[PDB]
Amino acid sequence: QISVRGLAGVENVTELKKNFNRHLHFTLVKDRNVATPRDYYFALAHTVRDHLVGRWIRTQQHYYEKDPKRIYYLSLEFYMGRTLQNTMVNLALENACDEATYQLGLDMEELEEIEEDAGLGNGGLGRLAACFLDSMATLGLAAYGYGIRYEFGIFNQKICGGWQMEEADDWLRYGNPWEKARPEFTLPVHFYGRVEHTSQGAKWVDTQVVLAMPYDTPVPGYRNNVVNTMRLWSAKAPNDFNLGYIQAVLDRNLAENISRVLYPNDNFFEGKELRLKQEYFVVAATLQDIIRRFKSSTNFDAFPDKVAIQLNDTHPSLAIPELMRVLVDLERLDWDKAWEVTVKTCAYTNHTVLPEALERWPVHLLETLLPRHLQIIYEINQRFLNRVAAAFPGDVDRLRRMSLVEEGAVKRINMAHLCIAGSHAVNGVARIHSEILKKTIFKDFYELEPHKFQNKTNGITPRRWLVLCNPGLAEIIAERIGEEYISDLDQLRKLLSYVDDEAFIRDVAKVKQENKLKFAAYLEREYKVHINPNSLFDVQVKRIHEYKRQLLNCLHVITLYNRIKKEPNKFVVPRTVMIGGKAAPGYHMAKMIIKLITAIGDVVNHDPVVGDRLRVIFLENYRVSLAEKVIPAADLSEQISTAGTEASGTGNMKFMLNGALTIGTMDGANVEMAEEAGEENFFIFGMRVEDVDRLDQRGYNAQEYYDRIPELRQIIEQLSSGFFSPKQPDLFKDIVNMLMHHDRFKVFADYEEYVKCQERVSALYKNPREWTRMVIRNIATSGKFSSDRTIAQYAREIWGVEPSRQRLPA
Amino acid sequence: QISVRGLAGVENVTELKKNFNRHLHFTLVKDRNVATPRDYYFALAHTVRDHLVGRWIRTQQHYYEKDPKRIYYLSLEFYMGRTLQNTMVNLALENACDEATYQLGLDMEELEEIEEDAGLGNGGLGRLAACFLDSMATLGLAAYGYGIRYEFGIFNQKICGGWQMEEADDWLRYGNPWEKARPEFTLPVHFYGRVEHTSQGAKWVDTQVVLAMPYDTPVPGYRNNVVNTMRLWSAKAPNDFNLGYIQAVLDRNLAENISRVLYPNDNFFEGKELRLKQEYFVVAATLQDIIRRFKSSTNFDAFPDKVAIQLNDTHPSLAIPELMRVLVDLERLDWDKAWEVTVKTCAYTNHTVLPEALERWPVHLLETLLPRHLQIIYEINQRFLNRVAAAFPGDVDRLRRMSLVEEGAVKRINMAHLCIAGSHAVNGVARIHSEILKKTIFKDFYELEPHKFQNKTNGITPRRWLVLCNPGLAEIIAERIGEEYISDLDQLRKLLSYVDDEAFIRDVAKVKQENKLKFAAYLEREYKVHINPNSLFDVQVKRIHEYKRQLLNCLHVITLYNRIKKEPNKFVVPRTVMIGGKAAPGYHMAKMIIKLITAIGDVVNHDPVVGDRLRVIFLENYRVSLAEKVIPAADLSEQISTAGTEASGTGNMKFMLNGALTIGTMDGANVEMAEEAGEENFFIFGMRVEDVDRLDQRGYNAQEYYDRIPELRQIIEQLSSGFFSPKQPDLFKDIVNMLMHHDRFKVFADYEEYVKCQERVSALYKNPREWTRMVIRNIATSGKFSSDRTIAQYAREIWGVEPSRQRLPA
Ligand SMILES: Cc1ccc(-c2nnc([C@@H]3O[C@H](CO)[C@@H](O)[C@H](O)[C@H]3O)[nH]2)cc1
Ligand SMILES: Cc1ccc(-c2nnc([C@@H]3O[C@H](CO)[C@@H](O)[C@H](O)[C@H]3O)[nH]2)cc1
Ligand SMILES: *Cc1c(COP(=O)(O)O)cnc(C)c1O
Ligand SMILES: *Cc1c(COP(=O)(O)O)cnc(C)c1O
Repeated sequence: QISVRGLAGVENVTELKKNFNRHLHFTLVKDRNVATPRDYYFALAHTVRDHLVGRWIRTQQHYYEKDPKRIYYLSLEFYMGRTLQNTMVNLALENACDEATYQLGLDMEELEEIEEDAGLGNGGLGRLAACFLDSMATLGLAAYGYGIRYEFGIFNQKICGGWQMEEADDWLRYGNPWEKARPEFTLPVHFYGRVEHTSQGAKWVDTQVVLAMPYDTPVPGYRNNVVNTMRLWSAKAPNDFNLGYIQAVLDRNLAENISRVLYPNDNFFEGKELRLKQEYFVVAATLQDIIRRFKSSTNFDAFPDKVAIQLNDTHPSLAIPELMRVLVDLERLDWDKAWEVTVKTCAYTNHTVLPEALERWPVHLLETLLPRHLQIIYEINQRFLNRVAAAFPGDVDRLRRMSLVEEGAVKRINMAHLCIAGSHAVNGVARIHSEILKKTIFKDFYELEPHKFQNKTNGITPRRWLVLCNPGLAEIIAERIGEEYISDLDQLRKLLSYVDDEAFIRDVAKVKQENKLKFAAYLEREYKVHINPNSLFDVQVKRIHEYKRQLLNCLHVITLYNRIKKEPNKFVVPRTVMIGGKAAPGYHMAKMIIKLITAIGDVVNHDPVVGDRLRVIFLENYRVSLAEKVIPAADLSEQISTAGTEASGTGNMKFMLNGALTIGTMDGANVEMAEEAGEENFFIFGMRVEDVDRLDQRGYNAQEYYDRIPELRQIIEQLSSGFFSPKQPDLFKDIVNMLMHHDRFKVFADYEEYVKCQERVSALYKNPREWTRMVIRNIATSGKFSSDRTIAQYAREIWGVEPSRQRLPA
Repeated sequence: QISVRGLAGVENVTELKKNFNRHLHFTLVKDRNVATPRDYYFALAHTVRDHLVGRWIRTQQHYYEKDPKRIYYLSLEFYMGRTLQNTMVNLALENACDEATYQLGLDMEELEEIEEDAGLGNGGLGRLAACFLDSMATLGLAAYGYGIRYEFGIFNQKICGGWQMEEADDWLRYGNPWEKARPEFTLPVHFYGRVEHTSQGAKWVDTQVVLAMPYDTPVPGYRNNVVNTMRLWSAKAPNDFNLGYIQAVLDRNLAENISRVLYPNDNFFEGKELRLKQEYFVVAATLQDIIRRFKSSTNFDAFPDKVAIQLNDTHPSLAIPELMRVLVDLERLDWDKAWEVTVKTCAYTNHTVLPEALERWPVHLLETLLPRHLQIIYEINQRFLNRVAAAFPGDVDRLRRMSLVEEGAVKRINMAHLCIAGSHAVNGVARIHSEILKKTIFKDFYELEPHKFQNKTNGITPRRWLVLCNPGLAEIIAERIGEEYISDLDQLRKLLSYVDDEAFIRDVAKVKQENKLKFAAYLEREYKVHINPNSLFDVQVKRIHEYKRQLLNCLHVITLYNRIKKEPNKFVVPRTVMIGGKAAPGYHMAKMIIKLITAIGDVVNHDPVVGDRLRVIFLENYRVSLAEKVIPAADLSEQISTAGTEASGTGNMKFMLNGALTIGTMDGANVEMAEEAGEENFFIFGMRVEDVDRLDQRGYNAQEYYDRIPELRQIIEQLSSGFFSPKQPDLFKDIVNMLMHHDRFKVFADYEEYVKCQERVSALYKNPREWTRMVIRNIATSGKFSSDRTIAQYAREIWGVEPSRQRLPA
């Protein structure tokens, strides 16, 4: 069909067809007369999986022989989404499979919709790890992703009566064909116990043992025959566990609960024991695997030459004292030498400055669960603070501020401080964020060790986020500039020479229009909702949080509604406003925001005077597979966090690559996106970080904005009075109270500038040709935001390895 | 190599080799350089499994087209053991696989030892169900075995300091290649709730739902291309289960615990709620499956013509009121018509008369868990007792005795009475047992409905229990009489014409000798124990219970030891006494018996005066795979239960087929074995059932035997005084106290006759030729004890279907 999807050679199509029939018979144990679409999906998945196997074995053999430096990316979250299409894309099998399935009387697109997302993450941090794995494989790095195989990933969201309800995501119910259990490489992990001091060192004894069983998932690079591994650990009880008899066997669940469920908080710290166990479990199993592989190449001097460990935020921070434990207590290295090895091996990436997100563990939890680790952390702290004292003599407040141990009501360990002390590099995830780290939260550490601090601006993989989800756009681009841009996204700059080309302008607009029709159709089929495909598709999809300011969007929507009601017969550019995202189950304000959005829709969508000039839709169960559908369909990307709060953002980048214009604040990577595209090609509004600081210094008073802006006052009066909740007039009181008296994110402060900027958006949308030309300028300058660029920078500047675009032999 | 193992054709061997290599690469994702024996086992298992698939699909298609009467065998236990060799035997692939693996440089016998037993049973009842499945497939019956897929089967037994310790049997750790999950056929099962009475019938509402997910295992018949199904249900929570958030997901274990673990009691009733849930779970899921299949052929008149349900003891007895519930409450049949259908569909097999084994459920448990079922049971009881009253007017004690409801401190439902009332046939499992049922425990029911009561003497499958475990014996038999006896065991009678053939006599003795050498070698390798292969191998393997009288064996062993110590320089026939079996974890006396056996061994095995004339070995972790090793090696089979207590026995039959002579009481099937072989060819001793009754009538006084038998007094004094436990002199006080004052099984009463009979055994063993001739007379008359004979009788006399030995097309 289309060029970028690869060849459909007769030999290949014939072989795919016979292997499909083989799997259906021998693997699935079905005949064609009772097979369902799900059986057909599994037969295709097994057929494609067979093509990974040789490449996977050969890749891992190659690393064993060549013994390159290995990169270990430790994360509690890997938000992978679906695997079938991605695998076909990376192996150049998409057109062949399309042809094979077509000849068997099947629609491959229909079979793709059957696959469950692997939802082992909350949002941006989890999805970054997934893009990173794809880029590391594409760049030929000997890289391993290590995490937890949660039985239940991020919950499925249902909306009932306008409220979020949660259902367990039983993603493994039908089996996962992509993973391979490796019970033979099961490893013990220790908990509780006590420390004994002998003649020759400390000993951690009387521990409870939990087994870590690995499951391996292949990670194919783009057309280079490299297949790397993601290893996810599952918790198992030992067979003598608790060993009346029946109860002892039933109580195995206590141990196995460690890997049962993903904590569903985004940018929030919940200090529960089960979470700490998850964090140690992944670290302790992973480090034994790392050391085993290193010894199977005694002299730990060379450890940092053969191993890099990248900590995805502080969640795997226990890697630092665990590595020290192993080197000191088990390998009998002296402390100073062990510490040198540890620092040179470990690197830390920070993803947030929100105080409520930072991990600060109560000492009493660590004392009980991980008594030897607490001792090591204390020793690290004392040696570190001795260095601070020598560098800044007499500065006793600096000593208190920089300590790993926080004093107070309850004593806590600051895990970010631990990571900085024990890592040779510390990075933020966008230039403004990395600057914020050095100026504010980590200022003291930057002054002590300036060389540690780096920036690595985030990116997204153009395989999943262009070729897979938007083949139409990929195709019209390839027609002009060839296919090389898929693994070298900077080549999109060549498209600037087509900004005045009438044919290209038409094709870009046509692709968007087709994406919008397809999405409007998806809406009707799967959710019985009617939308106008000629309206401007105004989209804010991301987790629900106060800092992301879905509420500011809500205020604009009500403003548009009120302006229509005021002048019904005046023309306005029609909009479909789509907002989606999950709220953490315990986050009350986030749950109220969802209810407000559906409540606004109930009024707006049924007002006859509005007609189809304004629709407000809440997109249910936002997840990676839904992102792949809605992002190609969007016209306007809402990236409206308070300046200084969104560390980078990555949805922003996905929208830019897929032909939406952006309305946003100068926050996170939005700053760098506007710099790349030109500020004239971006809808920038609102306070900058410096303006937020100024307001905080004199004191934010929301009442002032209410008093001076009549359109804003009207909205608050509607909310308070029950306009959007007739049967429960006080339903939104908590929201109004927050906005008026304790809004940490200054929603009212950016309201006027936001509304004005939205008017400029609508004015440009009325001129299709100039809108499309601005889109082309965005797509053309999106190259910097490839995760291939990001990973090349980590490789060269942190890990000390050179990427390679060279193919392994098939 | 040997004839009965089938052909090793060049084409077949070539194809097996390439499929082995394919699975190793594509299925296991290994290369030969890092593969272990376990990987090789799995590659072979997948290769053999592929050969089942076509036959399985075609068999099930055939039943759909022909629509024969279907047989549903419901059991809480299926003790399957290993599957690889059995599958090769039944498909005629053993020699070909042996050759294929040999050419790849592998020893197939070594790979077979890697497979885990599927231990989903306790002992004889569970293993009967497994033999029955094999026979039903071999006889071409459209039969389905339905049970529970326990995550943990019967515990692994370790002996530590002479005591039993239990370890969980994590049999699924490495995967089960033989099962196929069928998540698409998941069905709901209801618990708790309450009954609502409407205008049109009762309604069971406000229930908790647990899902039943089926896993299907193929059951191949012997060389007939029939592959039937065993469907085992696994418990899953619904996705809105309990749906703060984290705890709700963790609490899914409450529902999933239903299928977690097999209750490890043999011939004992433990009235716990979890057990009742297991019993209802299997019944409720199974019956929906049965009805679905029946409707996919409205008129339930024909239900009993298309369906037979066989209840394996009372464990699945809730099938009776569940079928009534479905027909009355959901299909809206009138009561009388529903009852007619139910009675004609259901049949009940009793396996025990021990009072402590009979299921009598507290009414309060049923009231809470299964309130509609309790109502139906009450209604059944009232209608039944109205019939009893009409047949036996004025006999009010009969009404109390026959009631399904037992009055007392706690009200209970007698499940055996429920099964008799609701079944058209009731059978025992050996002639003497079936007579006991009619004379004692079920006398009142026999008087009301004599036509219901039948006998079906148990049997064992000669595939597993001769061809698989004793290929040497199978081969020398086949040389004389051909191969047809493997599916028509009565042909072994032809061997009587060889009882004076010197060549056959020599070959039978040689095969036994080779089996003994191989077992003696296994002992040394896996357990570091030294045994003399020229000694008489005296074996008692079976679950540990008072009624099986391992204690009587112990008394004989100590008698032999004491006689040697008394006259050290007198010749005695050397013996190796082997006792093995598991004790239920809560059964204190059974645990003490194990300790006594190991304690006797500690003394006897280390006395220099004894030398190698007497060894006592406790065989650890007795299970199906160990039975397959020890039974072919035995010379003497100990079948010494108190007359009237062992309903049938099936180990007895296994020993007879494999060339051991039997020392036993006239109990269970021992009676019929002696009748078949001739009493002169059996070592019969002890009280008959009538003698036990006589003793009970005048009162069993153990002191009398102690006073009159000096050899017995000496043993009791040794036990009491600490001879067998020097550091803990009173260790065996509970055992001595039981023997002297409350022995329900009359160990002392049979002691003298037992010792005398053992002397006759030893005298015959001194004459190898006559010993072997008696063995040939046993093997030759073992045909009746094929489970093919048993199943043909169930088919004709209970289920109303004709067996077929005709092959389906390959
Ligand atoms: C439990 C927990 C889960 C997630 C997080 C978390 N902290 N920052 C993020 C997000 O990380 C993305 C990738 O760099 C960023 O693009 C985004 O700006 C962050 O808010 N997530 C923090 C705690
Ligand atoms: C929980 C439970 C488990 C097993 C039993 C049970 N009742 N009889 C048996 C045994 O069933 C075999 C097969 O017919 C018989 O050969 C044997 O004689 C019985 O003791 N097991 C009873 C309860
Ligand atoms: C990219 C992505 C995110 C991150 O979106 P932001 O707007 O950067 O918060 C979250 N969830 C999903 C499913 C994504 O694909
Ligand atoms: C046959 C068998 C039994 C039954 O033995 P009995 O002597 O009849 O009690 C028990 N366990 C196993 C493993 C068996 O193979």
